[PDB]
Amino acid sequence: LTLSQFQKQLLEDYGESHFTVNQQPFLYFQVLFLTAQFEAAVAFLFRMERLRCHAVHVALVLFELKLLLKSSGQSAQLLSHEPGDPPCLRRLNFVRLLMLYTRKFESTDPREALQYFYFLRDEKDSQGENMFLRCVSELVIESREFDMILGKLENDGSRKPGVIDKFTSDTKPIINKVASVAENKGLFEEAAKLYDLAKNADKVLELMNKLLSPVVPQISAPQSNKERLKNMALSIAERYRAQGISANKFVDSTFYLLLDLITFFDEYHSGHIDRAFDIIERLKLVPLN
Amino acid sequence: ATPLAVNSAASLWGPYKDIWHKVGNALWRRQPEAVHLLDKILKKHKPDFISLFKNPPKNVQQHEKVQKASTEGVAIQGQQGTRLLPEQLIKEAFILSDLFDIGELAAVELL
Amino acid sequence: HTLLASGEDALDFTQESEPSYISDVGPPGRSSLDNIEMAYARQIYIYNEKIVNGHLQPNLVDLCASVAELDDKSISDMWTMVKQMTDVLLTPATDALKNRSSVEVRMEFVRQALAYLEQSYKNYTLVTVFGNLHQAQLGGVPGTY
Repeated sequence: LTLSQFQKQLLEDYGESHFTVNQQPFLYFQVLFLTAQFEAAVAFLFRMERLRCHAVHVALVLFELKLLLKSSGQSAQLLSHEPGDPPCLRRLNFVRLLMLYTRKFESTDPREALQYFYFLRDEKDSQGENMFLRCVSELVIESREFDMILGKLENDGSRKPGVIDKFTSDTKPIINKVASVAENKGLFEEAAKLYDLAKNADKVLELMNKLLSPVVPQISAPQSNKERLKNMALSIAERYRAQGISANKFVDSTFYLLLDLITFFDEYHSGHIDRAFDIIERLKLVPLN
Repeated sequence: ATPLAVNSAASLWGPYKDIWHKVGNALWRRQPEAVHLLDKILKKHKPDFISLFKNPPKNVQQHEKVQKASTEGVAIQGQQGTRLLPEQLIKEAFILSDLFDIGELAAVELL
Repeated sequence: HTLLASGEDALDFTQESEPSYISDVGPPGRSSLDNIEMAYARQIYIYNEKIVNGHLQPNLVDLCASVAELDDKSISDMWTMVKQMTDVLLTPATDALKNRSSVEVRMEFVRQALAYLEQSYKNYTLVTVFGNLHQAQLGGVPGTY
């Protein structure tokens, strides 16, 4: 008898139908764990509803003690066997354990979902992308807690930290990853806030120009999309002019010309008319002679 | 706007009829204004249905305060400031606590 | 009370003024964690903070086992077994598959698994004897014999 024969005999040739798993689950966990089949023991225990929390915390222990055999790809099943391992061992998809546990609380308790993803600080995929940076960029994109997780710009254009500033000495790559996923979801007001939070200054104006464009001629009613985007664009323009910020000058000059077209349209909608003339003869979008 | 959420797990009747009548208006009366209420109430009380009839547990940090309710007095959801409780209601709360195995604050909210 | 509610202009004492007794705390809405997963999440907070503040890396086994010193004895003995099966003098290699494939470390897993199963039967023989002392005839001599 080798340990390898005994490991297989319990896992494959007797299995969950011999150890009456729906009545004595801890005994089958014990059979696998005392035969050091820790990855198979976790991929068993994590199937059962009341026991997923323990199966995660035993996997976190086995991960930091570097006992846990890791499956080499995001897409793999929760348990695998790899083309190089001895045939009686198994590997755990550790990322897929966490992304099937955090997904109970990703939309309500996201402060602590971030803690479970911090075990992915070292981890990377076959493209070389970091799995903490990835999983946090999926978390914030469905939890929507942008101010708390990623931090905030206050009115001066200082940056207030979020919960993520415990876990990196630079948040800018993560904030641009979330801003890009928000832009690819069409969340353009949130992507613009995140690009200013990272001071990717051109990308803020590249979104504010698109947001203002179909809105400039609308009537400035209270709480309207015009009045929201107008005061958001003015809030950005005041920060930029106070901090000395200027961008790709075709995007930069479009931004201010859309703001002065809003003052032209509002001084026209007020009936103040001769002011809107005194604006458009300065703007020179039209000929008069 | 904080705190006060502290204690909205201790009431063993108020929230349960609050769910039930609003479930009945949303389903059997088919009322539309109840649907954006039902979603929010079900996203609130999902722990409650994940543990049907499970009591809030006893705690020294409630036990001290209920026994001290004749001197220090207890804060109650909705009510401004601390109510001084009679020795009768205090002794009746420990009776409901050790009759049902409910938390000492939940026994006072039930009384 | 009537002597203090007549007091602010001439008795120089306690007003009926706004007393902010309620602090920032975890909101008692539904957080979708449960009592056990919240106790585990709190112990993971108590793990990550030590790494973030540059402290000595703590034993995560004891931080997780102290969430089984609570409700369920079968989860307490499961954590005792996980502890005995993680008490291993691992060579500090950069490769978990090499450490899990070592002859030495696979002897150590079986040496600990046998020690667990032997102390399990030692607990069972102790409880069997102390539950039946009149049959057992144990006497004043301590030892496994």
